Amino acid sequence: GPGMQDDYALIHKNILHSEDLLKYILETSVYPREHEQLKGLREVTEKHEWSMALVAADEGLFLSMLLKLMNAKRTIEIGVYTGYSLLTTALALPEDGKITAIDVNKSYFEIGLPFIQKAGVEHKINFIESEALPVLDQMLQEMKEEDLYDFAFVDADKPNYANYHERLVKLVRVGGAIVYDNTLWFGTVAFPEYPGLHPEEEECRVSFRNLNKLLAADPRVEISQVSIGAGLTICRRLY
Amino acid sequence: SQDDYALIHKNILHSEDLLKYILETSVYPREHEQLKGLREVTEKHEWSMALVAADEGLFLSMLLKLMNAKRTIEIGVYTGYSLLTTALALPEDGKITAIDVNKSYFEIGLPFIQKAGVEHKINFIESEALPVLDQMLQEMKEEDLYDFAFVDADKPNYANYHERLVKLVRVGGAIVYDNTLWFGTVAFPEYPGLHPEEEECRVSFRNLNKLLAADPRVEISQVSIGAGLTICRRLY
Ligand SMILES: Nc1ncnc2c1ncn2[C@@H]1O[C@H](CSCC[C@H](N)C(=O)O)[C@@H](O)[C@H]1O
Ligand SMILES: Nc1ncnc2c1ncn2[C@@H]1O[C@H](CSCC[C@H](N)C(=O)O)[C@@H](O)[C@H]1O
Ligand SMILES: O=Cc1ccc(O)c(O)c1
Ligand SMILES: [Mg+2]
Ligand SMILES: [Mg+2]
Repeated sequence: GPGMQDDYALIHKNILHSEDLLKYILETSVYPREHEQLKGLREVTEKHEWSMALVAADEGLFLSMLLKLMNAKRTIEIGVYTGYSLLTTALALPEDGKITAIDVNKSYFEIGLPFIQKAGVEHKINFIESEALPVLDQMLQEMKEEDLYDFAFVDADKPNYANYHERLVKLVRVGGAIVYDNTLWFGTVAFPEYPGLHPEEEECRVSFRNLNKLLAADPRVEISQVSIGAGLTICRRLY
Repeated sequence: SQDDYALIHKNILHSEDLLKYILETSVYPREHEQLKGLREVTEKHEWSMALVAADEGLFLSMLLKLMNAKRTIEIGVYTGYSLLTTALALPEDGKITAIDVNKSYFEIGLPFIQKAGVEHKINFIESEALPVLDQMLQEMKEEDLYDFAFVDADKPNYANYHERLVKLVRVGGAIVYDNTLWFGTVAFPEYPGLHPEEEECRVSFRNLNKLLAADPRVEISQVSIGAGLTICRRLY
């Protein structure tokens, strides 16, 4: 989508039955706890032409909760867009935390950069403007035990999730977390066939159905599929 | 009894097919065998609704491992699915303080927990948790604080359990409250057609959700998994 919208047939990625329950969750437990600059970044992004790709706000507060409970301090993110999940991660890490951000389109990143600077956490971010898989392939060859990541957030092009997985279970430390966004894909994953989809909407649906089967059978990780936001899967490296 | 209630089987996801997809694809292949046996015996029990969701169970296990929890406390054991999930996730030297008013529910799943080989990690306490939490407030040194707390007992007492647990859990420790979305009924000021006790839990959770969101002693994150849960993290 972004990097390669109204052509989509699916509109609401949140998988809940009630829009009133979703609004309740956001106004009761998210917006009161949402950073001032995360709010400004969100409102601007909701007016962008690819606003559907914006990470869910309740999904953002959850990622921040995981980063602190696991005391993550060196993370990597694949797929930044305007940087809501990047700013969420930067606010969650300690003062000397470091993030390796990767996106093919920096013009999306510069939409949220003013909010990242005014939040005072831009110093933690190393933005790489490139396709992620070439960067991950170099990282694995030059990999030292010292330079392992604690946490990986995958939110870029959807068909490449399985390929990203093979690199990230070597680039993330044992006991580290790998979180994949959109693993429930508008609920269309629960059906072998889903008519009425754009060709790449259907390609992402098939790729997630295959990815969810692969992750559930991968002994290198423990998995946990969480029905929050667009749906996400948490993988924890065992070896 | 169980069929007097109206909210036993109301989903929060938009499809029963989507939930069944999650369980069959990502939960049952990763479910311990003793957790399967405990789950299938409990679904036949008179109070099968109180059993924690299986996708929720894997999620609690993931939290305990990522935060490297070692000493936890559970309030509301029932047959022990969340207890066996916790005891399976902690290191072999991990300890759990399990509290429930009903020892008879616990011994239903005790054979599965003994066959799983994790009974040595659990210290069950047959009592109301609120008198137990108060005695620990006077008896606990700073280095005995818990890393994790799972609240899943009588719902109108969550806010009272919270005041005790924000001082019994370590700084940076986690407190998880189950059913904080109460079958989706918390989204409305009024909700007709509910059992009186169901309506009482619904207004208690609407109060608790606003309480936890304004509690500066913790950071929160409400997660719409299973029946809905809220993760709190102690700040001071
Ligand atoms: N091949 C690729 N490699 C790396 N990033 C890619 C990519 N293809 C697309 N992307 C990027 O992935 C992003 C997906 S939108 C991601 C939203 C963001 N995670 C948030 O929190 O809101 C887009 O910005 C797009 O530029
Ligand atoms: N005041 C109290 N103190 C401690 N436990 C209580 C309590 N009141 C009720 N309970 C117990 O809390 C349990 C709630 S059902 C909890 C289910 C369990 N968490 C699971 O994984 O399935 C019941 O078994 C009930 O006996
Ligand atoms: O590409 C479309 C898209 C749609 C929703 C998302 O959450 C996302 O990351 C991308
Ligand atoms: Mg996404
Ligand atoms: Mg429960």
